[PDB]
Amino acid sequence: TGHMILAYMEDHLRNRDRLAKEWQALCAYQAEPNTCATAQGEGNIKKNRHPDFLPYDHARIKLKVESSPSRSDYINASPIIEHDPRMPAYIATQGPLSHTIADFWQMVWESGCTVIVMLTPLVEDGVKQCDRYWPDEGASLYHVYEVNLVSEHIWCEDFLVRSFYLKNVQTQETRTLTQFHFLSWPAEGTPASTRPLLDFRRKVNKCYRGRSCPIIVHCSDGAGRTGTYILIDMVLNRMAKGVKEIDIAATLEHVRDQRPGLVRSKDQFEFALTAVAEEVNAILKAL
Repeated sequence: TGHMILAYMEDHLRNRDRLAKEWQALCAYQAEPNTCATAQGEGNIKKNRHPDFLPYDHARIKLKVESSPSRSDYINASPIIEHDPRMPAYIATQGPLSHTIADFWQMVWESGCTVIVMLTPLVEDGVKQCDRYWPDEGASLYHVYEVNLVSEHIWCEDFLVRSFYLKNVQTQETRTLTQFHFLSWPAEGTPASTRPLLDFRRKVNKCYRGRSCPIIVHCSDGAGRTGTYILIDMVLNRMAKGVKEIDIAATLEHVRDQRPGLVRSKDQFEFALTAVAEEVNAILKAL
């Protein structure tokens, strides 16, 4: 029953001492292993937006060195899996820097990715969160990846959708890609409703995802909002398959085994649980 599981989450949400104790336990959570030595190496420091938010050595996206303009494998990006391969995978990554824009697109190309989730505005009260990695109009060429803005649909003030035609100009292969851009999510504190994000999520998940390809999810540090989104999606997707592991804190633990520090605040943790419960509610009210 969803009525049973929804009753559980609502009790969980009202229980602020349980919340505080889960979060405390999560602040002390440490993966094994947890080394980020390659990311911290001297060549790579300039390629990270935030020094505290890095991929683990055991779980990082490796660019194909021969295809890289700088001949490096490094991008601040982490694969996030389940053990089952039939389940939805992600790449959690930082918002591209000006000098990592060609790295980002090489990652998009080699991963197979047809969906990008962007969770930040480019600038948040005067603080730059992300560099623009897409053309505002027409086409832009980043190394060998020609990105063509086909369509922009503003659905509301909370979110819009860009559709792109992507060409590898070397091989002449083509791909369609959709960027889902959420505009209204602050880096500190949460959105006052979970509604618009959940509507946004329904549009993301109905999009053509590719043949077993990751969704790329990013914000600024690729940890705070990125993690909170991936947590909500992961919990809800598991529920839909009727998976028996229904524990949000343990699910967050599974995400932090793969990229460190995801979900940055207790507010984001509590928002995630509120969003999961609002979606379950919504599904039932439609039945």
